Amino acid sequence: SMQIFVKTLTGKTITLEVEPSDTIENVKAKIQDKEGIPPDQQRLIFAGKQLEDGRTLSDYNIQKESTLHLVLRLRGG
Amino acid sequence: ALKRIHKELNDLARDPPAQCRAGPVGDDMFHWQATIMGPNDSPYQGGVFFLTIHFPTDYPFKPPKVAFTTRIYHPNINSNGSIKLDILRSQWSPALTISKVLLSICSLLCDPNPDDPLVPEIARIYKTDREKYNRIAREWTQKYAM
Amino acid sequence: KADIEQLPSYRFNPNNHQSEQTLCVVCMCDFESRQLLRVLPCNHEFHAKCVDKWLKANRTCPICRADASE
Ligand SMILES: [Cl-]
Ligand SMILES: [Cl-]
Ligand SMILES: [Cl-]
Ligand SMILES: [Zn+2]
Ligand SMILES: [Zn+2]
Repeated sequence: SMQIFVKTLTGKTITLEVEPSDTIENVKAKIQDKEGIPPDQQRLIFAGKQLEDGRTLSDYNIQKESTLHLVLRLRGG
Repeated sequence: ALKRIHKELNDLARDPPAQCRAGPVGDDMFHWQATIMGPNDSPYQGGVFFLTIHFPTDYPFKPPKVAFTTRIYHPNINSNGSIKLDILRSQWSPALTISKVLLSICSLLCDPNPDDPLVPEIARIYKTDREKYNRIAREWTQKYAM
Repeated sequence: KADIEQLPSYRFNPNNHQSEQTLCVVCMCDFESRQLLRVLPCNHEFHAKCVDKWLKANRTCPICRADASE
């Protein structure tokens, strides 16, 4: 019902059709279908913060036309 | 390395990320300065943080060296601004542009790893008193980043 | 270098086939006609020259981190 954009690791931007109630895991699944990267290697960032599995897009206040950034799984240490 | 670095610079200009800027300090393409906006709804909100970036001669087959010059309170970043983060060391990938690196660093701010800390005392506070952690982090942001 | 050598490779043809990957993330440059591309087991592609150097020091795909020897 809404579209968001994802800046991918492959050097381009893709558009996804999503809903507020969609989980982050669901979005990562779609990204895997398009980019061929497994969800566990995906780190999605919106407004400077990581999006966690188990939450929805609406939990992050992600509205129509939002841009999410795809980077690689990371850990501080 | 040089052509790739210019490519990074072009990527940034065409398609800037909302919380980050970076570029050569001088005419030296191997030494850059960067800025990261403190994420909203965190102890770093309102903050502006400056960093330095040194690309190695074999970039991007080796990661850039990235450090904060703005003081920041965080378990994974020390008083020298050194950042202990795996994509800056053995988990590096050449697919990560400096833009993606700065974004990753921005995301580390609210997603610290207190279990493998750079600064044990800070990690201890984070795990034992979170309100105290948040309070100090906000104080440092107000003092240093604002 | 042997193992790397054995991984599939082909020369890019813009006309014949449109591939979802148009660019090498190692050098951040476009794939252009006749360039030798290397394809990892995860199906990500790169300039052979670029990813071969990476694979000399690393076993993983730059894009997904998949083991390239598998
Ligand atoms: Cl060069
Ligand atoms: Cl240090
Ligand atoms: Cl490490
Ligand atoms: Zn290349
Ligand atoms: Zn891959």
